[PDB]
Formats: sequence, structure tokens, C-alpha cells
Amino acid sequence: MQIFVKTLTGKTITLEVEPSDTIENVKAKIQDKEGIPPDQQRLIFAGKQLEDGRTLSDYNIQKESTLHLVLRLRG
Amino acid sequence: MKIVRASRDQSAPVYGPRAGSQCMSNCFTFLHTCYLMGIDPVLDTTSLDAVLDSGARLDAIADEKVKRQALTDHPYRLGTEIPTVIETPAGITGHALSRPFNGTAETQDLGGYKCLGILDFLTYARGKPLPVYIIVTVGVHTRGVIVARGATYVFDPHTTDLSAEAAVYVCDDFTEAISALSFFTEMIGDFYYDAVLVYFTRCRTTLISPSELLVQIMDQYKDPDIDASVMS
Ligand SMILES: *NC[C@H](*)CC(=O)OC
Ligand SMILES: [Mg+2]
Ligand SMILES: [Mg+2]
Repeated sequence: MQIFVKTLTGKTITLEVEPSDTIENVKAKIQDKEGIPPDQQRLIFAGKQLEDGRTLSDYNIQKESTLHLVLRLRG
Repeated sequence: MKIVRASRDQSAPVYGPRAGSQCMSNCFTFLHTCYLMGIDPVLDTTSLDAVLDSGARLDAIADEKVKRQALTDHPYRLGTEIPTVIETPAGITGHALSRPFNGTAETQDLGGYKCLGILDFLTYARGKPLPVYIIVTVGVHTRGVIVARGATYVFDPHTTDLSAEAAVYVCDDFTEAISALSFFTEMIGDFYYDAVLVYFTRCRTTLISPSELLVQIMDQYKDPDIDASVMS
């Protein structure tokens, strides 16, 4: 299924995912596509930061949902 | 706006192999020293040089933990990678970090997850009991920010067009503070920050566990903005 991931600075990433994929796996896919390390990714859906060991299905994230990607900055 | 300068910046070869990369630890050491001493004593060249010296030491400690834990092999740091007990000639502090603050120039509400614009963030900070201590990163460059009743202090351990050396920029208003965070130029469109408030306590000695410290600081402040999820 297709979901959309949008950053605070406007950029929208399209991802092919499965409901049973963990948030950790989604973060891995974002690294594979965009080069952003998982430890710098905060994924947000329904007003809440998503936890790595949970799945898309745990959060009732369905086809064509949009997640927000908030980035930590290494200084 | 007024400026108080060290005699060098963080890239000085005296600071070791990691000269340049220790910015975040220099910022923690700045905030630590101001919490302990008050702001006035820290605002001279001698004291700012001492901050840089202590920051290099803290960074070295942080660097070893990252390697030992395999926290990452990236050379730059996240706040949670900095030791929460910091010890210098000024004394010993423990700290706890706030929940994440992130944003652009303007506030975005992501379905109830508030990402405050930089002005709204400083304004939020100013509603807490003053002074408030902040670690703020823009790009790769970390600064220390203190929001106090009559001024906002921005410590930058790296060179700017206004100062070759590390300096504290004494700002009469948030417009000046944000200018300092913006490298004194116009970057409204590209602006993005990652910030944590730092909640300090004075410690009598260094013999307290990281978990004990977090709980103690949570009880001291009773402020929901302290990030409890850090607990391990
Ligand atoms: N984030 C590391 C401190 C800043 C730096 O390395 O400047 C290049
Ligand atoms: Mg499958
Ligand atoms: Mg002094």
C-alpha cells in the first residue's frame, strides 16, 4: 500500500509499505530512499510520535495516509 | 546587541582531533556554568575560554560513550548523547532534557503535534520560570540560548561575521536572538531548528546514577515538558 511522508520544510516522500510493517521498518525504508538515518527520524500520525516496535496497523494507518517526518539534527 | 568574545573559537588546534565537532558540548558547558555562577561572571574572555576548555573535555567523554555503546558512528552529537552530570571548576550540575522542539520560521500544527516556529518557541520558553536554558541546533551548528528577564543570551562556539572567536551575543529582543541563530543573514525560507530546554540542578557530588538524577529533576520542577521517555 502507498503512504505519504511529509517533512516540515515541505518535501513529500511516497513509500510502498504493508500494514504489518513496524515503524522501525518504515524508518529503514526512508533511509533507503532518502539517506536519513533512522535515529534522526521522528514519525508523526494523528498528533502523536510513532514508536519503533509498533506497526502501521497498530496505529490504524491505512492506504494513502500521510505521516509527518520531523528530523533531529546532529550538532 | 552587544558581544562578549573568547580568545579563540572551537576549531582552534589546541582542542584536539575533534576540534570543530564539539560544539554541542561547548554549549552545554556554557549553560552549566551560567546556571552555577549566574550569567555575569561567565561574560568575559577568561571565562569563555574556560567554557571551551571544559566543553572539549565533555565532548571527549561523550565521544567515548558513543563508541563504547555504538550509539552511532556519526561525528556530530544529539542532546541525549551528552552526559547528564557535568563537572567543572564552577561546580557540578545534573540536567534533564525537555521533549523535542522542532520547527521552521512559522508554527505548524500537525494534527495536534505542535511544531512551533522559532519566535513562538522562544516565546513559549519565556513563559517558564526564568531564566530558561536551551540547546538549539540550526543546520549542523549548535548554540546555547538563555532566555532571561531582561535579555536573551546566545552563545556561539563558532566564528561569525561579527566575531572570529566564540562569543556570547547579548540580545535585547528575540528578533536579535533569531538573527544570531540565523547566522546574521536572511534565511527565512530554509530555517529549521531542533531544540531542547535543559533543566538543571546543583549536585553536591558526581555520585548519582543517570536514572536517579532524571527522577530527582522531574520531582524538582514538576513540569510535563521534561522528557520521561529518556528513562532506562
Ligand atoms: N554539530 C557539531 C558542532 C558544529 C560543527 O561541527 O561545526 C562544523
Ligand atoms: Mg510482506
Ligand atoms: Mg569571569
